[PDB]
Amino acid sequence: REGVFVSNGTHWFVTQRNFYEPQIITTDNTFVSGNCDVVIGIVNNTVYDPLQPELDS
Amino acid sequence: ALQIPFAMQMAYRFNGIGVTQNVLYENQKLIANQFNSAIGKIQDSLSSTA
Ligand SMILES: *[C@@H]1O[C@H](CO)[C@@H](O[C@@H]2O[C@H](CO)[C@@H](O)[C@H](O)[C@H]2NC(C)=O)[C@H](O)[C@H]1NC(C)=O
Ligand SMILES: *[C@@H]1O[C@H](CO)[C@@H](O[C@@H]2O[C@H](CO)[C@@H](O)[C@H](O)[C@H]2NC(C)=O)[C@H](O)[C@H]1NC(C)=O
Ligand SMILES: *[C@@H]1O[C@H](CO)[C@@H](O)[C@H](O)[C@H]1NC(C)=O
Repeated sequence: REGVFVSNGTHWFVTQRNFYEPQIITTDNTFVSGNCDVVIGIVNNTVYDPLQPELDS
Repeated sequence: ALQIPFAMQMAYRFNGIGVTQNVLYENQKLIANQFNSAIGKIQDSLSSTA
């Protein structure tokens, strides 16, 4: 949604463009579009979803 | 100077005009063909007349 994806070499994070501050990639940090065929150089990682830990009740 | 992949630079630049980043990435080959073609048209324009 803002900032950019990065990895330290094993874990993927989003972070803001001008100051490294890694955050877990989530359904709140991101927006969906299209599908995995279209984008050049897309990569595979889990996206965490903050509702599901609540619906684990 | 901080390196960044050129498509991701254009994604920031599109987001800088209120066009959402995925509008670049879903159209990257079209955008590259338009840009490469437009540069070619500058050479023709400059070649055609002083
Ligand atoms: C990439 O970043 C993650 C998070 O900082 C690192 O994973 C953690 O590493 C520490 C130390 O080895 C562990 O105590 C934590 O349990 C790890 N957390 C998770 C969520 O796995 C990871 O090691 C870093 N990788 C590189 C290549 O630097
Ligand atoms: C990301 O994950 C998908 C599966 O979720 C991978 O897609 C498979 O890739 C192999 C090799 O090209 C194919 O034989 C399978 O048929 C693909 N399956 C699907 C559902 O498309 C994909 O390769 C992974 N991408 C990366 C960069 O690791
Ligand atoms: C990125 O560059 C490597 C070589 O450095 C190449 O093998 C790979 O196919 C390229 N991938 C993309 C998505 O451009």
